[PDB]
This record gives sequence, structure tokens and C-alpha cells, in this order.
Amino acid sequence: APSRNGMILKPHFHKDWQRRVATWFNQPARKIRRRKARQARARRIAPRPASG
Amino acid sequence: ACARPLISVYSEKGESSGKNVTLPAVFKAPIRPDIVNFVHTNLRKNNRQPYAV
Amino acid sequence: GVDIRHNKDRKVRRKEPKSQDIYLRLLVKLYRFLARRTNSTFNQVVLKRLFMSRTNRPPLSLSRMIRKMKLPGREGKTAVVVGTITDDVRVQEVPKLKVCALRVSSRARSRILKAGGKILTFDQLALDSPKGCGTVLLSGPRKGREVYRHFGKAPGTPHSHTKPYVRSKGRKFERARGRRASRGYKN
Amino acid sequence: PSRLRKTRKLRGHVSHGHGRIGKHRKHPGGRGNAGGMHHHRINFDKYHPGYFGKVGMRHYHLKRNQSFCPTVNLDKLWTLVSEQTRVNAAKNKTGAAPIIDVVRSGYYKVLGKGKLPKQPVIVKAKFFSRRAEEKIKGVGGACVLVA
Amino acid sequence: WRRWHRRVNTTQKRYAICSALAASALPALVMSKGHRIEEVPELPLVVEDKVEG
Amino acid sequence: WRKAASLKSNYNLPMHKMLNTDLSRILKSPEIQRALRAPRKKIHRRVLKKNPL
Amino acid sequence: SAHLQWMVVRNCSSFLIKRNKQTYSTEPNNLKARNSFRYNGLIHRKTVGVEPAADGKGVVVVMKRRSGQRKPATSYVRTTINKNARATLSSIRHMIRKNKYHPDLRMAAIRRASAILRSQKPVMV
RNA sequence: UUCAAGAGGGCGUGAAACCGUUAAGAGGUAAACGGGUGGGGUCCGCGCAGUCCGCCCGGAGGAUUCAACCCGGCGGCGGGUCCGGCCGUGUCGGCGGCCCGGCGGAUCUUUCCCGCGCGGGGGACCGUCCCCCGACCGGCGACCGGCCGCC
RNA sequence: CCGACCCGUCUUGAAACACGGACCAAGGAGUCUAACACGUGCGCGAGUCGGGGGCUCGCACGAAAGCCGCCGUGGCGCAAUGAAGGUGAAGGCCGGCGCGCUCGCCGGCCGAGGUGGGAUCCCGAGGCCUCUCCAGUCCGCCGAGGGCGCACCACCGGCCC
RNA sequence: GUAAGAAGCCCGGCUCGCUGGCGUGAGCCGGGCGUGGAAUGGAGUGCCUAGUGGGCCACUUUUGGUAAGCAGAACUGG
RNA sequence: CGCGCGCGCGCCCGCCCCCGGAGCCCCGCGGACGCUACGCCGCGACGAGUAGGAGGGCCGCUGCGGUGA
Ligand SMILES: [Mg+2]
Ligand SMILES: [Mg+2]
Ligand SMILES: [Mg+2]
Ligand SMILES: [Mg+2]
Ligand SMILES: [Mg+2]
Ligand SMILES: [Mg+2]
Ligand SMILES: [Mg+2]
Ligand SMILES: [Mg+2]
Ligand SMILES: [Mg+2]
Ligand SMILES: [Mg+2]
Ligand SMILES: [Mg+2]
Ligand SMILES: [Mg+2]
Ligand SMILES: [Mg+2]
Ligand SMILES: [Mg+2]
Ligand SMILES: [Mg+2]
Ligand SMILES: [Mg+2]
Ligand SMILES: [Mg+2]
Ligand SMILES: [Mg+2]
Ligand SMILES: [Mg+2]
Ligand SMILES: [Mg+2]
Ligand SMILES: [Mg+2]
Repeated sequence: APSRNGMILKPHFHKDWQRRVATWFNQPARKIRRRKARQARARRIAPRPASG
Repeated sequence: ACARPLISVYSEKGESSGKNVTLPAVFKAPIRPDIVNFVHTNLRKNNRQPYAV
Repeated sequence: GVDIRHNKDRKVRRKEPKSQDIYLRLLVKLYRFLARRTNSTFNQVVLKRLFMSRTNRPPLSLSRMIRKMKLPGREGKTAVVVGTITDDVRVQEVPKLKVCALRVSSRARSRILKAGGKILTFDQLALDSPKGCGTVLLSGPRKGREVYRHFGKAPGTPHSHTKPYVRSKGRKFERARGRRASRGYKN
Repeated sequence: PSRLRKTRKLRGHVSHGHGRIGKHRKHPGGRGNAGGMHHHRINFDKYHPGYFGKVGMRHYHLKRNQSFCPTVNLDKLWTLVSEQTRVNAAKNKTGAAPIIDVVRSGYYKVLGKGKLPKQPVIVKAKFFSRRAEEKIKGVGGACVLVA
Repeated sequence: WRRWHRRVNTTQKRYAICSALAASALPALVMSKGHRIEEVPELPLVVEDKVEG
Repeated sequence: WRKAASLKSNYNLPMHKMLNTDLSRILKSPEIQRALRAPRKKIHRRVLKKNPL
Repeated sequence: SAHLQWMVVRNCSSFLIKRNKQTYSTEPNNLKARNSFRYNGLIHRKTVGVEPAADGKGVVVVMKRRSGQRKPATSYVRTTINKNARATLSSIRHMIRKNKYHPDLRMAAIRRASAILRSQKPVMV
């Protein structure tokens, strides 16, 4: 039921959007895992450039 | 620009030495608690850890 | 009893700024005194505009200022604003000015001082001219906002050049029944 | 902040702000944007005209990178370069006439909205407009095309 | 999936940092915050750089 | 105020809106006091109407 | 500046007390101990304060030195004086008036002093 | 026995409805209720007078230091004939650090080179941060040693 | 002594022969996200935002904080219009070459046009109180009258598709 | 329902592919002239916006009906 | 327009300190017992209320950050 002079909108929520939500709470640990992998590779390839 | 006086050093038993430093222009910046309160209360949330049932 | 009406016995003006910016409030302490203790109305106006909100204090552009002070008689006279001064890069020849305001942008600040100009605050104003003598009040375009295009009579009507609220601008979003003779009608 | 709301003020008040003759029942008009032709015809003829129908051709697989032409006017042209340039011109009287690439600063077509001060500038751009080409020659400059 | 966190514009956070330093001088404010301070010899208190060791 | 950071890539301090806050020192200057009316300290109250007749 | 210090310290301060529809302040050197601009020791370039002697005889007077601020250790001057309560008030009255040191605090000082000396006797036999 | 069983094996504290008893009071228009007074009890404070307190002046009694005025030291306020010196700003005068210090430039030299249309350091040039002396406003609430008066 | 029918709720209308209700303690009912419109408050300003990622802390705090040739790839904005192909926002005044033809060619000056209303500001005859005459410099205010005219409103006109 | 004055009256001059015996009309310019019947009081303008969308009575006028504490309307007040 | 108009003091002529305090209701030297300016003071008019809308709450309940030596 609309009213005085707003927008018309079409939101995409008529499915079951709620079993399938995704939290970005593991954002830092994801960063931390990478460094320790990114360091260690460059230690494995010792003098070779780290970038590649 | 405003005044920038001379601050004095105190050695590790008191004992004001002869070193002097003119203070920076930070200690003449304006003082606004509303901006501090806002920035505090809004950044003190980002350390939370969720809860739920 | 008394047959009168109380629907219009409170007035809906301001009495004080709604904010806690303390530098603002000291200015307000000052101009109340001058408005209370002087025979002028310049003081009154300024007091009224320090209470106003920010959409009631739009920014003034360096361009308009020059046009409004290059007019005859306004030579040697101070310019006075109760808001912000921006820059307009569509202007090359910046002459000597004596502006007073609350805020001033940075690029605008430099050019004004490099022509030999000068920048004042409301404190140093009231020491140079407590009563507003030798001044020019100015104001920005209070209906410059894009909000005022949606107002007025409604669309879907004749003789209403009014903008609607639409998600996206394209080919499928209006431009049909209501806007072509070939499909329904046309106001 | 729950403590600044108006559910903290309708305690005691029996109906929580929604009437007694008519009540906050579930979905009493429809559910969504239903009824543009039936029993909401008036909001959509009035405040949203052009909604129902169909118009225009169809372009099926449309790529918005082919159609790309960032625009600029003349007033906002001397700002692509610094201030050394515009001042060292009109000076030493050789016929300096500097060069201004727009495709460097992210612009392709040139438009003739404003005016510009008298120096004999040169311009390089992919496209031009008619009036823009005129104003430049009027001041004593030129126009140049590139790929 | 509540909204626990917040973003705040960088220029504001830098402003406030400048403000807190300013009022770190101005003895009156330190007193009011409850710091027994009435015997230090100078309030922007500074020492030799030996004490890092 | 004159230069900039050299460790932040663009940051000049905040600018003051109100230079002199010494309000009492202002209002007691001669310049303003010359430009004032007189005050009025006398105080008037609810007079009681007596009957002339 | 003073007002600037004040516009922060109206409502938020450790020396502040707000109960029973009353409002007091306990900062040192506050005559009349109320939350005010005129009566506050930490705000002004000139202030006076009055306390009792620690040994338990006489009055201690306190005045600020005006020259080196921002180094609170040596910003305050003290004297202790012990006489017959008519010399004691007259001495105070002479300090303030003849040096013009914040002269809108004259009688407030005197009342605080007399209160102390009245207490600083055998109030009980 | 335990500080405690007024903590006694489903035993921390231990509400209300509902009951038993004791003390007081009342009773034919079911009870309860609002406003206004009266009477009676339970407790608080009289005091077993409550005669409340404080300034100056007058009087009669006794008492021991100082102050009044001088001298010596100490501390502080104020001053301007701006006494002498600092320091700080605001542009200026000296381009004087601009290479005796760096940052940047859609300005040139590509007057050079480095590896060869170019990527970089050089050379000018422009701005922008800083050195030597002179000035004044705003010497302002930025500190001394002075001399003077006052406390 | 006078006054005085039981609360909630539906209702034109309830003390009702209209429903609910024996009594007590505890629980109990306008939320969270996503998007939009407007109003207010803060910051920067023709620009403004690092939210994704990376450099520094082992993470006691703290899964924070600071920083970036990322410094803007990009998004919102600065330019509209048309189904589309596609086009794409200022004038005049004076003098030279054709006939001011509601018209094309060489040189300078100004320049976002005007009408009406318009908070404030500006100039100002004669002065308001001057223990007396005249001379009469600083300062308010008057006040005749006269001008520069902000935003905003109504109209005229002009430019783009 | 209109009108009771400054958005008024008057003087003079300019432009017009409109109309044309000659002329009219409209628009622009520049000047001269202030109280315009009574009694009252501060006006104007713009955004966001809820609850409502079952009605009832009385004088007077009034339609159907034998009448109605009946059904349906106009005026004002409750 | 007769509660000042030239009043007073030395010797017309002159003085013409004057509130670091005159003298009683204006003192143009600075200040309220009031000045938490988000404060204090003074005048004058008004007060019905369902659905509903707004404001003030030193009214309250549980927890976090600082603070009450
Ligand atoms: Mg809406
Ligand atoms: Mg009412
Ligand atoms: Mg109202
Ligand atoms: Mg209600
Ligand atoms: Mg509601
Ligand atoms: Mg209900
Ligand atoms: Mg209904
Ligand atoms: Mg026990
Ligand atoms: Mg027990
Ligand atoms: Mg038990
Ligand atoms: Mg019992
Ligand atoms: Mg009803
Ligand atoms: Mg019924
Ligand atoms: Mg009922
Ligand atoms: Mg019945
Ligand atoms: Mg039912
Ligand atoms: Mg039942
Ligand atoms: Mg409960
Ligand atoms: Mg907003
Ligand atoms: Mg409605
Ligand atoms: Mg009411």
C-alpha cells in the first residue's frame, strides 16, 4: 500500500535468503594466514624474488 | 600563526638541563569534545565480539 | 469564558543553536550583547543566522562575490558572510578583497591572500566595526539544491515541470502511458 | 538507541499508536506494488506517469564500453595544466601557443559551454563540437584531431 | 548478522587526535580528570632520551 | 600552519573559527564601550491600583 | 582561555557533585564552593583561596603568581597568619584592595575566614 | 555441639494469597469509596522554661602579649620616562641556506651524460620550507636583571 | 453530614438482562537486517569516499590502532536530449567589404540580459543638549530626500536537443 | 457576484511583417501629482505527516408512508 | 518657563581639589548578596479533552567505559 510521492522499489527477498547468509567475521584471520604463508614461501625460495 | 614558547628538558633526576625545545603547533589546535565523544563511542564498538541465541 | 483560539499562540522560530560546537556559542554570547545594547539591525540579522541550520547557510562562491562588489559604490567596503567560501576555477582574475566568514576553503584562502587580500573573523570584525558600518551582507542560493526540483505540483498533471523519483534513468522507466499521445494521453 | 524512540513513550497507551476503530492488521491493501490498474490507479497516474506500456527498440547484447565519451567544457580546460604554463604564455612573444591533450587527463570530446581568456592555445582531442571549434579560432588558436 | 561495526571518516579521527594532545596541556583539565599533579615542574613534561634503555 | 606533514601525504591542521576567545578582555575594551547605549538597571513592579473616587 | 576551559567543565568534572537538587564543587581554592565562572580556582590567571592551618592555629592564605603558568609546582604562594581576628581580617582586606587582586572576592574571603576562626576555638567548653 | 539450630538431614535467606492465636475497636438498610471535622490509641520531640542568637556603644571587674611608630631580612603586585636584554610573531630591506638545506613542477636546456624515441642524476628557471641585520603595528597577557611606590 | 452503580472492550449509545474476570507470585506482546524519501548534527569541498587488498604486533587489551606511486580500478556527482542513428547549452556596442532585407564577410570594448518589489549598507541639506556671542574640529541620532541593491517571488527575453 | 485608488490619474516622446482614407491598438522610455466609507486585528509562504473514511439529535423548510423512538435530504448549532 | 540665573571662597579680579569616595536616590573609576548566561529578574494574557502528534523527565531496570584517594 503506497503513499504520497515516494519511489517504487523491487527488493529481491521473496526467496529463502536466510539459510544462506555469509559473515565476514573471519576477515582478519584470513589476512593473518596469508602473511605466514607469504613469508614462508619467500624463505623457501631464499634469494629468488618473492613476487615471482 | 600564534605563539610557540620554549619548553625545558628535565634530566632523569629532575635537574632541568639546558636543552630547550619550542613546542609544536599541535598544542594550539582547537579543542572540541563533541568530536572526541563521537569518535570514541563509534570506535569503541568495533572491538565487540558478537552474541546470539 | 473567552472565545479565542490557542492553535497559533506559540511561534516556531529558533532561540539558540541546536549544536554543542562551543566556538559557535561564544560568538552567540557576543552578538546577543551587541544586539541587546546597540541601536542597529545588522547585529540582529547576524544573530538570527548563527542559529540557522546548514541548508539555511549554503556556500558562497568566489565568483558571485566579485560580481556583487564590482558594482558601483561598493569600493573599499567589507564583504560579510555567515557561511563558507568556496573556489570557482572558472575565474582567473582575483582582485583585492576583505572577506569575513566562518569557514574558508584552502584553495580559496591562498588566492585571496596572494592578490593582497585579507581574511577576517567575526571577533576581529566587532573590534573594527561593532555596528556594521562599511559592510555588505551576502547570501548563497538557498534553492540550489536538487531537492527543490521534486517539489511543487505533482507530475502526472498539466503544466508541471516537476522531476519525479526514479531508480534509474533510461528507456523503460517512464516514457509511456502518460507521456505519449500514442499511448493513452499526455498531460 | 532504544531510549530515544517512541515505543518507550507508548507504554500505558493501549494501542501503541495505531487506532481503535481501525487496527494494525496484517496486509490490508495488498502486498507490494499490487494494484496499479485496480485500486491504486491514482497514485500511479499521478506520481508515476510512464510506468505501464512499452516503447523503443531492443539491443540484445549491449556492451557499455563501446559507447564511452567523457565530456568537458572550455572553462574547465586551463585546469588540466599547471600555472607555469598559462603565465609563461602571453610572454616572450614568440607565438608560444601551448599544447593541451585531453586524452591524457581522461576526456575525449570538447564542448563549447563557456568562454575563455585571450591566448592562442592549441588543443588535441578525438572529437569536437561546432561552437567549440569556432570560439578557439575566434581567440586565435587551432584544433587538432587524433585517433 | 546484526550490524556491530562502524566506519568513520579519516579526517575526523586525525582531528580528534590533535585535540586530545592540546588539552593534555592546560593543567585545569588534567586536574578535573582527577590526576594529582600539583608538584611536577612543567606540564608538557619532557625528559632525556636515555630512558629508552 | 605554514608547511604540511611530510609523513601523511596530505594533512594540514584544522583552522580556527574564532581566534581570540578572551571575551571579557574584548567587551571591556574602549572601542565597543563607546558604541553602546546606556544600560537600564531600574526595576519596575506591579503597581496596585487604588480607587480615585 | 577561561571560557574555553569553562565550556568543557560545566557538567563533566571529577570535583562535581549533583544530588538533592543542589550543585557543589570541591576544587581547591573555591570560595562559596559552587559551580560557577566567578568562583573557580583552576580557570583564572588570578585567584585567591583560604584554608585552615595544619598544625591547628590560624588561617592559610593562597595567591597565584601570574608569571609562570603551566608549571603548577611554583605557581602558588602561601602565607599563614595567626592573630586576634580583627588584625587577621584587616590584613586580608589590605592585600586584595591595595593590589587589586581579583577584588570581587573580598567579603567571600572574610566570611570563610571568620567561619574557620569561630570553629578553631573551644566551640565546646 | 556451634557465633548461629530464630542453620536440625528436600536443613541459605524466607514474600504474597490463605489460616491459628493474642491486643484494641466496632456491629439491624451487603461491603468498600471521596471531601470535611471530631474522638481514641501507638510513637517523635517538649523541657520535667522554650525563653533563641549575633554585631557595635556605655558600665563595673580583673589579665597577659602585641600592634602605633622606627630599623633589619624575605616574599609578592603594579608601572612606565618603553631603563638595558631576550623572545615572539608580519610583511618588508639584504636573496641573503635556495649549490654553503630540501620538496615539487604538463617551464626549458632534450646546451649534458647514464643504457640506448626515450627511463633516471645533472644546468638553469618558477614556487615552496630558511640565514643577517633594521623597523612597527597586535609588544599583545611571550621572560628576565633593573629603579620606583604599595602590601 | 453531603456525595457516590464494577474495571477492560466493541459501539451512535453500556450500571446493563452484551462478552472476559474466584484469589496470589513469576513470565508475557511493536523487533533485526536491506532499500528509499525528507529533517537535524559533524567533516572536506567541484570534488568526496578505501568499505576490497597490502605494510607494520608477537595480538594480554585488540580479532583493535596507525599507514599506502594502492590515493582512486571504481561508485555518486559535475550536461542534457532523442525509439534510435547521433547532436550537444552568451551575448551585444562601434568602425571596414554587399542594399539594417526580422540577411553573409575584416578590427577593438564590455559582458551571464532586463522590468517591479525588496532585510541591510551609502551620501546628506538643516540640526536635537550645548551658563552668552561668533569661529568651530571630533562624535551619535535625527531627517527631508536620493542612490548601490543579497537571497526569493511574478513577468519579459535569450541559449541546447 | 463586482467596486470603493500609487498595480491610480496626467504630460511628452519612441518601436511594430499587426490594422489602415489620414488612422487605430499594444508595448518601451522620461517626468508631475499621496490620507480616498465604517468598525477589527501582526500577515505570508514551503516541506514531512498521523488517526479517520459505520454516524446521531433539535428548531425551521422538506420527499415516500395511515403513522412511527420509521426510511432519505437542505440550514445552523450540539 | 521662577526648586537656582551669577552659588561659595580669598582679594569687579582670580580660585573654580573634589566622589581611592559625594551624600542621598545618579555618580560616564567598577562591581549584584544574581553572573551554574543551558543563568537570574520583570511585566501582561491564558489553562476542557477521546483517536492521535510533539516535548521535558535529578522517574525507574540490567550491563560497558571513565570517575568518586
Ligand atoms: Mg513518504
Ligand atoms: Mg484547546
Ligand atoms: Mg499549532
Ligand atoms: Mg491518548
Ligand atoms: Mg501512528
Ligand atoms: Mg485494539
Ligand atoms: Mg471501520
Ligand atoms: Mg545467623
Ligand atoms: Mg542460617
Ligand atoms: Mg530455611
Ligand atoms: Mg493476625
Ligand atoms: Mg466511537
Ligand atoms: Mg448496536
Ligand atoms: Mg462499560
Ligand atoms: Mg436491560
Ligand atoms: Mg465477541
Ligand atoms: Mg466467567
Ligand atoms: Mg513480572
Ligand atoms: Mg542529510
Ligand atoms: Mg490522509
Ligand atoms: Mg489541556
